Amino acid sequence: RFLKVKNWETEVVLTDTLHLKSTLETGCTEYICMGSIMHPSDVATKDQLFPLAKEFIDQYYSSIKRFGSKAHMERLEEVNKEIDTTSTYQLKDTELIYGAKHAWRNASRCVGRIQWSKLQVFDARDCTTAHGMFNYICNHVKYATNKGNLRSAITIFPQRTDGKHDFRVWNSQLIRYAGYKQPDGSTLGDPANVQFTEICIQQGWKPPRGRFDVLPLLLQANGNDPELFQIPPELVLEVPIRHPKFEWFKDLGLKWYGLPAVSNMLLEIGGLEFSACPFSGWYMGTEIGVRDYCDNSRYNILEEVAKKMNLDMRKTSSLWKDQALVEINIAVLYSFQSDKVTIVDHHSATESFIKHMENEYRCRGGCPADWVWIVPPMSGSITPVFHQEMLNYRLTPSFEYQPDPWNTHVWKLV
Amino acid sequence: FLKVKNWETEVVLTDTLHLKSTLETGCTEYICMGSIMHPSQHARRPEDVATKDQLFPLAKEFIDQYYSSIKRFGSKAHMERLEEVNKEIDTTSTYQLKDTELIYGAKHAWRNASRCVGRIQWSKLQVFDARDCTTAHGMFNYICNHVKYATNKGNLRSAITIFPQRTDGKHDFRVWNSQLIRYAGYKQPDGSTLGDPANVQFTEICIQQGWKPPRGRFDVLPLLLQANGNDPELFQIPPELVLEVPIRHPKFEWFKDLGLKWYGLPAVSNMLLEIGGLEFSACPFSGWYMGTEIGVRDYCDNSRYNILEEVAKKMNLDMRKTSSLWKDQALVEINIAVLYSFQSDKVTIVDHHSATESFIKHMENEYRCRGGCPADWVWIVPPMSGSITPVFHQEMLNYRLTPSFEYQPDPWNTHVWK
Ligand code: HEM
Ligand code: HEM
Ligand SMILES: CNCc1cc(Cl)cc(-c2cc(C)cc(N)n2)c1
Ligand SMILES: CNCc1cc(Cl)cc(-c2cc(C)cc(N)n2)c1
Ligand SMILES: C[C@H](O)[C@H](O)[C@H]1CNc2nc(N)[nH]c(=O)c2N1
Ligand SMILES: C[C@H](O)[C@H](O)[C@H]1CNc2nc(N)[nH]c(=O)c2N1
Ligand SMILES: [Zn+2]
Repeated sequence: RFLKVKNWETEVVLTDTLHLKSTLETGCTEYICMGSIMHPSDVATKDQLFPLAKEFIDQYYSSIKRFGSKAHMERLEEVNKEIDTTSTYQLKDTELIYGAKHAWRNASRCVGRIQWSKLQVFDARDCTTAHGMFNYICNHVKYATNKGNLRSAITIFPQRTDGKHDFRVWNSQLIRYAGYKQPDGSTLGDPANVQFTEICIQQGWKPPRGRFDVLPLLLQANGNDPELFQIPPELVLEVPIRHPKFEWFKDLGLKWYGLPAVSNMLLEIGGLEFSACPFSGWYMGTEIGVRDYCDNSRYNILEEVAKKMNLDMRKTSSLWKDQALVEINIAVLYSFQSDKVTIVDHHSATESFIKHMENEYRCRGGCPADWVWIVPPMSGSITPVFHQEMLNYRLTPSFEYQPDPWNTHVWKLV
Repeated sequence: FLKVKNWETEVVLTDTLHLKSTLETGCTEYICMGSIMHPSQHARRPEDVATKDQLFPLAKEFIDQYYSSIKRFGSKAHMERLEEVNKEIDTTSTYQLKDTELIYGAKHAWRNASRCVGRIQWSKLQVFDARDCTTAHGMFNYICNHVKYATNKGNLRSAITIFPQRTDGKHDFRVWNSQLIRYAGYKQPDGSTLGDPANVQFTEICIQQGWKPPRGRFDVLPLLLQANGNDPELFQIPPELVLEVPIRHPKFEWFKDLGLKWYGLPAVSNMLLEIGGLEFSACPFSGWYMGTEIGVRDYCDNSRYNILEEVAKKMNLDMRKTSSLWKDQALVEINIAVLYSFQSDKVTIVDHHSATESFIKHMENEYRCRGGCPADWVWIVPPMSGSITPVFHQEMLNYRLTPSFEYQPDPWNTHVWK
């Protein structure tokens, strides 16, 4: 079978055969679509692991044009021995690199995947303690930041065993700003991080209580209680936000960090689960300018910017929010570019994604894509992805969500 | 039961209405087709004149639903109605709706339209019964009355006009226009396009049918009307019935020199209304605009009027690189002008902030009284400034309830001319 997707702007039609490889569920049924549900739908047994491992080893040997080779058959035999004797198995370095790159390639919600094959993979599977994790993460940050010429990277800590010895980075990103609830109901800093900030403070962090305090790392090795570490400040690259035309914009006191580094997801490769796998790229400007700065639940700066713009805020139909939103996003891009910190605007990023998508259809037979996430949160229809039909399905290796660790960890101290 | 969450407010709604869904969405548990324009060809009755065992179950389902809606399930009138529909199908292979059922069906087709952000208004719909029409001249009369009623000198009123249902598929009533009022598009000698590029093909059909085009940028197209399966006929809508808004900007005095205008009445005329197995192939309906339909899509789509270049030039923006966001900046100004112009001329219009807020309220109402509200996030979220509207943060479930509005093929792809 085949499925066709059409671009209603260009009338290009692409044919998807890759969807026949789909494994896990989307969340939809034949009579209900759940495409706008954010999170739809203890550890694998010996019998469950065998076919998952085979499927992955088969796809790896096919990608390197060695399917059916003597090395392919011996790897399957070796993997089967380990599952039989140890209830798990260990990836080769080549397989780990392949798996991590393809999990990115398969991330239907990621607009930056034209870069998927250029990923630096740091193997941290020899790590045993939270101090070791800190070292690996510091090296990752320094490598990826590269004095502003950002480089994509992932660091992979030991896989889950019995579920009682998980490695976890408790932070949602490696670098984020604290949030502090005030007695009067206001919030200082980032409201999204209020709960995690409370956890850090309880664990002994002495907070500066400012608007842009970089959070400490909360690292868990081998199922033990997590431990606090301060990222060396010289490793944290930040960009002060100014505007090319409004001299008053710098007086807002805004800044942001250069390195987006997601640290709470799970990497699944051949049935193995890597619960600590922080990965990083570079920003699309709207992530900061639209969501981080203008979500009502985040820094929520629309009103202040519109005030300083002298906009008429008495009625929605003046589009004062829309006008301020654009200027904020001009400032974000101008500031990063001025400081020579890698960033991509939503027009360039979506254009490249269409190129990537078309390439993937030609060479791979498809490209799973989540329109709801791919379309940028402003100016949707003036980007080419708005007009692009997409098919969403789940391929493995994959990045997956997992519960926040504070909701499942059983503590040990005192 | 299924839950949807709003990630801004943390409001959670619980959906049970989806248990009544009738048609496939196109998705499976392994593939989601939520961004496909036409994901499914699943129809409730086959291509044309159904046999009795194909039509009667659908009729019974709808009559059951209607008599349930008025607390008369199993009543004397319900059972007589079933026997009456049974005889009509036995003797004519179809049946005729009562006026009350027709009004109920049209309002519930709107209520069930998962792509429509305007549905808080669903029960305020004026229904014009045009099922006695026999000629394209009569269709023109019905459509003119609809336009005048709905326009109401700028105080727009929602309305639908319903022409005779399909019988054998050879006697179809069709409005060939996609909307009752649209602008012509013309292929220019050098290769460019004058007017609306979306309508170039339809414009050519009209010209080929004898229409004399004034060949400007905003020429209101004639009506191309098909009655009882015959060849379609051209009619000029009386210009005094076509309300238009010249577009100006509250700050930029040069904006009016761009020479832009638009019409006030959005009137979809190419969809099919499906009620109890009956297919009404000509059912023009109209409401009022959300400003982004004109200011974002009509004006700024690359394959429509494509005016971003012009506007940004007059604003003296840096058009050298995408990262200056000159497209985004001009886009906001255009949408400010559209709203300011309609409002200045007292022509009903809603902005995307007010419309999306109203739709969230409508969802909550529907979950409270009906147990659900089918909604297509991809269509409901406006095409600019998405995440600063509340619908962006609202999870939605999409499913297909009947009665409904459906797409149908363009008639020039199927009509065998006489
Ligand atoms: C290289 C530059 C990159 C850019 C410009 C980019 C861009 C983006 C954007 C804008 C999002 C949506 C984020 C949000 O709305 O919260 C996203 C999501 C995502 N990115 Fe990429 N990304 C990049 C690199 C990467 C890398 C290196 C990886 C992994 C190795 C990755 C994996 C993901 C995943 C898994 C998601 C979706 C997470 C989910 O399902 O919630 N991205 N990306
Ligand atoms: C009263 C004011 C109304 C407003 C503000 C409104 C708003 C909208 C908007 C913005 C769209 C998306 C249009 C597009 O992107 O092409 C839409 C679609 C739609 N509307 Fe409404 N609408 C209104 C009234 C109505 C009425 C009276 C009906 C039918 C009786 C209706 C039925 C539909 C349908 C079926 C669609 C989907 C069309 C498709 O799938 O192509 N609407 N509406
Ligand atoms: C939207 N800001 C927070 C956020 C959330 C998520 Cl789920 C992913 C990313 C993300 C990840 C990578 C590797 C690059 C990039 N540009 N963004 C950022
Ligand atoms: C998007 N502009 C063209 C267009 C296309 C479609 Cl499919 C529907 C509507 C539409 C229909 C009604 C009744 C009200 C309204 N505001 N828009 C307009
Ligand atoms: C409810 C809806 O699915 C949710 O708000 C989504 C919409 N699209 C998104 N798209 C991106 N890139 N990031 C997001 O967080 C979201 N949120
Ligand atoms: C491919 C995609 O589904 C298509 O471009 C859709 C996106 N969302 C839309 N939303 C509305 N309201 N109207 C549209 O025409 C579209 N087009
Ligand atoms: Zn779906």
